[PDB]
Amino acid sequence: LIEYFKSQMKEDPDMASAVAAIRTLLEFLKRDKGETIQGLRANLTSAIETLCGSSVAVSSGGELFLRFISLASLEYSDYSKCKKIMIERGELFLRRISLSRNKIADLCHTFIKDGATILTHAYSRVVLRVLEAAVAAKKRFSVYVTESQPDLSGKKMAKALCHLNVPVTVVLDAAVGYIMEKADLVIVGAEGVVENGGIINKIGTNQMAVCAKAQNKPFYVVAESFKFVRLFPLNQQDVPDKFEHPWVDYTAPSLITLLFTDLGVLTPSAVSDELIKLYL
Amino acid sequence: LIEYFKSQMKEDPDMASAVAAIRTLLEFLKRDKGETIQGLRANLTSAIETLCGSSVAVSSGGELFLRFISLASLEYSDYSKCKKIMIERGELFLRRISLSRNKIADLCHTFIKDGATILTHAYSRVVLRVLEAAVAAKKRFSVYVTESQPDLSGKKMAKALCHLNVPVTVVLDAAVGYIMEKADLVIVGAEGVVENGGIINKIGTNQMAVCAKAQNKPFYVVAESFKFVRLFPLNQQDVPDKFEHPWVDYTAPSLITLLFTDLGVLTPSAVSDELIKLYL
Amino acid sequence: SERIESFVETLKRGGGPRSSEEMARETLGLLRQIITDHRWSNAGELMELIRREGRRMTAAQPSETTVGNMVRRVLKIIREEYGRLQLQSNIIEAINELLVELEGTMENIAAQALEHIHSNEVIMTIGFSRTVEAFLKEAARKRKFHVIVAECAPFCQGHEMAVNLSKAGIETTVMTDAAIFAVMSRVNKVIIGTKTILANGALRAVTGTHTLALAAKHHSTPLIVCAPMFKLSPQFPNEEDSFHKFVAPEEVLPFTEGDILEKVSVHCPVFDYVPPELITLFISNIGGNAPSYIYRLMSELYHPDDH
Ligand SMILES: O=C(COc1ccc(Cl)cc1)N[C@H]1CC[C@H](NC(=O)COc2ccc(Cl)cc2)CC1
Repeated sequence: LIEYFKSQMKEDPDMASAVAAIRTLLEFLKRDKGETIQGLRANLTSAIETLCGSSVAVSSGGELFLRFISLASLEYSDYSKCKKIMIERGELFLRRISLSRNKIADLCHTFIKDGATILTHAYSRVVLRVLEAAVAAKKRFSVYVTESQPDLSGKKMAKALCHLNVPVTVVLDAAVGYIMEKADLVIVGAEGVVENGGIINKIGTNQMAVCAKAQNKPFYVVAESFKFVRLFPLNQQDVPDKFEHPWVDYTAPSLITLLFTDLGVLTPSAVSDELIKLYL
Repeated sequence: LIEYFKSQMKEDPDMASAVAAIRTLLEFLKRDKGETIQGLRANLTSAIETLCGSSVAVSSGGELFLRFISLASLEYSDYSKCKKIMIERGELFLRRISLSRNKIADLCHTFIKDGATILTHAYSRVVLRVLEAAVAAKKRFSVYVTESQPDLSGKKMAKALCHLNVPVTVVLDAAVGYIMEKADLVIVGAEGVVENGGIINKIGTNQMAVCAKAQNKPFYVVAESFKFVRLFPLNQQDVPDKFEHPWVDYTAPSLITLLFTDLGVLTPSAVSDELIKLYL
Repeated sequence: SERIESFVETLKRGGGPRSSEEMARETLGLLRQIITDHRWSNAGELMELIRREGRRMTAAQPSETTVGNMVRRVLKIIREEYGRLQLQSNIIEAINELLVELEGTMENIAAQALEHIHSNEVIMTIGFSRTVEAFLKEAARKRKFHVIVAECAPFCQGHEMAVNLSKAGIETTVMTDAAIFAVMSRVNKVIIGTKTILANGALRAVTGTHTLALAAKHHSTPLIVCAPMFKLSPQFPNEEDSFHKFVAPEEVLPFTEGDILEKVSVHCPVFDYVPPELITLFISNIGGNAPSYIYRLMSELYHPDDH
């Protein structure tokens, strides 16, 4: 299954690392014995076995499709339960997750300010999807990026963004202060979002966003319908074991302004209604 | 003279180059013709000729010894004026500038908090002088550093500090946010200080110090008696021509707490009294 | 004679003369006497005697900063006296002039009161200080404001002042210390008296001054700390935990309720720490200087022998 999932994401220039695991557990959920309750626990072990590797979103999809498959215990049956109806229901839940980014872009596109200088500290997929549609129908804008030191992955956005044909500069990640006097509408994507509407992304995010709400410029975040976990931190150094070697940092929801999701546009204090609407 | 100054700083593991320039203009001020007023203007041209190279402190010493020599117009004489008394007065002034760091350390030493975790973002001389005396008579403390990306010069402080035998960690310069939850008493040295008590140092300083007065930990700065310029900015992108290529940044004096100087301990709103006491 | 030794014991046992010109009149007394008839050498053997008797005097309870303060000022008068320099006549005369100048602090620091408090203006103070009560009493020839006084600091010595005010002046109400944030949403112009004020601009005061000043720079109301001269202490806040007075925890927990007092730790601090990032004016004996200027005022008085 490990070679199967790695095989699924090997031939993929898009799709979620998380979506790859979702299809992996879909097919490896299809071809297995034990059409019963406790057999799902074996998949739970596979949920640990898939979780071998980092990348918090994988565990998010784990509990996500774990709950999606797990909801088939209601509407009870025997040996041919409606999780088999969630093979195509699920399949269309997977195409539902597949068509997700387009709605996020079609909602998001309007907030670009026609003479704006959008700042970003990443290499995100859906940021480039929405920003590509943004130039592909609308006005012009500069983009500033900085490069995340243990990947230099920002330069991938420099290259691919230069293929999108818009004027890019990219300064190093130490002088973001010097950047923000000449910038507006800071946009970043995010790996995961915790239950109070906070983001976890690369290991420089708070070093900006603390400086975002000092020079009073806004700070948006944008993610699909798979970053909602039940986790709840309250301080730095209270993140789980997911990291000169840290990998992810935390940004408190007293800083994140209006965020975007596949459910629609959203405020940073309504995420709790979504997840508490789901989990109970 | 260029080879003379470069020769002076080549054989020097201490006595900073701004300082070396001072001795360079001392000797090359000694062996020249024109014992008159306008001949000093030739040295002013040499003040431009020394200023060929960056490093704001050089211009600071330029106007500094330019004013020190320039004060010999008062107590007027002819052809044997008391700037020749400022050859040994000056030598005294150069040894006065030479013995400067020791007083800064002997004042500064006490503020270490005996179980403190001092953070620093540099490779400074006098920081290591004072911190070396700090371990050399007193308690223990950790030190965290990050490395300035276009020099990696922090690692020089990692090495030399490890020769001082105290426990050092050093994380990269993107995750300072993650550092500051576990830190107190942020100490940094500084290239130059502007007329309202603000610092200019390496190109990451404000990216921290904006985050210093959010988690309410203090922020000290420390420099000798040669960083006082008459310059006065008011915003970023209003620094002079002294810089992926910026080299120095700015930190507003609403953030710098009590600073240290060869005149004594000092508050960030009394520098103006010193320079206005001097320049007029 | 060695009656100073009695004095050296007098500060040792405690029993304060209120800080109302007893500490300063006495220190001026003993310094006048040791200045009067002692050993004599020209080259500051008097000054060396001042250093010796000084450090012996400062070996008292390290909170009475007025003692060492007026000690150091006597030294600066010695240094300027020699600077212009029968020296005993000039030194004792100038010390007499400093005594007479010290003799009028609580009046002139209370004249400048009509220019601040206006009609119908809910002032607010914590603790009780002679200068703040005298200062507020000269603003009784203006309108009827309120006064909110906190009953803090067990032992809570706060009230005597609410008596000494209410029966002569404005409608004061007395609040417990633990209600200083339902109030202070409906107030302006806070005042606090100062036990001693530091070089950087800090107020070392009664044990609830912080948590109050924080409310001031939360609702953005200005707080004056009316304090005379001679209480500008050098030595920026380096020495730690000798900054206070820890008193017997009998005052906070009774010796009754046995066995609980086996394993439980009681704390009692008398002072606290107000940093210069929250004070918004000093009303003083000669001027009206701001916080961030206080620095040079200290250099106006002393000499670099500040140890
Ligand atoms: O009388 C009181 C007493 O209130 C408290 C006293 C103590 C405590 Cl703990 C709690 C409340 N409060 C206020 C009531 C308004 C008055 N001022 C006025 O009537 C004037 O109103 C103004 C002032 C200025 C302008 Cl520009 C407009 C209206 C000040 C006193």
